[PDB]
Amino acid sequence: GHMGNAAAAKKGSEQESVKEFLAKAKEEFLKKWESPSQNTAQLDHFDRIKTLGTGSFGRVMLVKHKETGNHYAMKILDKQKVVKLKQIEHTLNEKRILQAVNFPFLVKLEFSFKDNSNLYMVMEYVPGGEMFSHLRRIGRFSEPHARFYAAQIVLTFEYLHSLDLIYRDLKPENLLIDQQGYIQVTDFGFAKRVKGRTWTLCGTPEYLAPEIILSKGYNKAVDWWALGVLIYEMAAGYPPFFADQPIQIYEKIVSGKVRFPSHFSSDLKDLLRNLLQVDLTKRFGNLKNGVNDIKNHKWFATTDWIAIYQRKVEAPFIPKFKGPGDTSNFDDYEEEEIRVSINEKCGKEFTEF
Amino acid sequence: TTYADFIASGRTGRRNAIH
Ligand SMILES: N#Cc1c(N)ccc(/C=C2/CCCNC2)c1Cl
Repeated sequence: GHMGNAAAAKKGSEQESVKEFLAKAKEEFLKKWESPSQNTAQLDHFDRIKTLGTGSFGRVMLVKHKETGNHYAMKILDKQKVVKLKQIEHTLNEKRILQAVNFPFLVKLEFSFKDNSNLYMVMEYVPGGEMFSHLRRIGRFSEPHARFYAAQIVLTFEYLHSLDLIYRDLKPENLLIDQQGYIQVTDFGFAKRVKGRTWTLCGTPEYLAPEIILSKGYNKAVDWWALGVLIYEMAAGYPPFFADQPIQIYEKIVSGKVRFPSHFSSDLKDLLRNLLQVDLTKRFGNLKNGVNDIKNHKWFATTDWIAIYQRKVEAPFIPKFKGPGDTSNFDDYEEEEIRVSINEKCGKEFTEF
Repeated sequence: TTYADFIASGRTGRRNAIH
């Protein structure tokens, strides 16, 4: 067989220890899921420094906590715009998830509050900027470099799926690099607590699994498809399915005929053919052995999963950081006022926030 | 090449979600 006695016993023990960890993690999540925290600060506790990102709902700003000097990333959502865009439930769910989860690669929610106009989520500041930036800067990641990041995503999805959370928003734009070179996941607006199937069309074209595009329902295995897309893009520098227009991307995905750069290792191509598998009875992560088909794949043979979890592995890239509050790893965005109306807006829609 | 086709697609910058 592939393992002798000692190796088999060690692997078996490791796998059973994961089950034991996850059972405790779920118990802890469910306590916080049922009793969320709220209203833990106010706007005038913070100085606004710089906008780190903007989107249709709001923006994310680097802020400094006046009393302590600590820097944070504050997401500001305009209540009226959230209602207009039909994102009330996504917004409330994102906050509920962030305050209940706990994992080293999931961003921590430090404070939250609201006022007449806006909702505020004060999160850790992750100073290394987006994986997207770093990937496009150097073109492609060598396989060990890609594998270091991929391993963190595998562990994060193992954790989330144990909580019955499907993630659905993976892409390099949505992954941040911390001062130690490890990945932080921040966005939970598309996440859903799902014990079986779900149907929503959501995500980014290049990262959509075939069964999201198609009308059929789907399950947490869409996240393992998306991991395949991420690993491919990290190691190639471009994603496996692209075209000028989304409808043409979708056609390629549902064919699922994937071609690889000539520099990909055979181990990498085998892993990716098993993640980018259109047939759900064959896709790694969706079989009887679950996540262990991925974690025990040859491409991951050098990965020490516990050491990654303990953040004891030296990272391949350490961002440059010139001092507290440095934003040199982020793009520049237009700076707009933070207006707070004299009148309360959309109060009843956002009571739970 | 595939990479040149990627550049020609115009989808080399940050990609938006469908909604
Ligand atoms: N640091 C930090 C940090 C954060 N804790 C949460 C969110 C963001 C910014 C975006 C905007 C683009 C889509 N992903 C979320 C940032 Cl920069």
